[PDB]
Amino acid sequence: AYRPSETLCGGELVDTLQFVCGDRGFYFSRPASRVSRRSRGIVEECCFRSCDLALLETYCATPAKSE
Amino acid sequence: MKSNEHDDCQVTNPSTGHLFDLSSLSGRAGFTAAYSKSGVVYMSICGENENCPPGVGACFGQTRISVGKANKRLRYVDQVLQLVYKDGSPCPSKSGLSYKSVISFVCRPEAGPTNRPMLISLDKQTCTLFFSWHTPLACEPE
Repeated sequence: AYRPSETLCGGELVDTLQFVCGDRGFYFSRPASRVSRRSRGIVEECCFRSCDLALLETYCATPAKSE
Repeated sequence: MKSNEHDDCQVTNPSTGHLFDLSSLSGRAGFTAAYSKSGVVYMSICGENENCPPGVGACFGQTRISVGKANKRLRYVDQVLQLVYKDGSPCPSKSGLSYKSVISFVCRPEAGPTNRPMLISLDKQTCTLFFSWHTPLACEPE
């Protein structure tokens, strides 16, 4: 089986987020916030480059919000 | 007959001659189990599920990622009916890795709320999903 994208921009990206961050919350695209947490991530990275689960998992929503 | 094991989802127990047929649980529609809040997993026993790309035995229904091709390699390992699926889709966690669903059937003669694919855990690094299923169909009466 061969697919044109090893990294399905959109599909694999948002599904992996929703998969393990369904409960935690998933948002790698942040326009703004009064917390100044407006930093988008992984979108262009994991679209064109190969990524590891660590990146997306430790990103998820906010890195220290389960604490 | 040669081997109590068969690549037909049916295994005979060498201790009491109990023939476990898991084809009785087979199906094309399969069974739907809830995983992530906004996601369900499609799973068909010994067959392929039609809700996901042809050949798929296990698949999450959000984007339709395959976590196991519809194989039928059932193994009987110490009262445990193992139905292992492999050759899924490349696991995004590690580029080039593949998903795998391990179906583990356990004897539950009293039946109950355990007669449903119970996700034990997902081995995070190896993209291996473990599934429990407690049913009296998978039991040999001692």
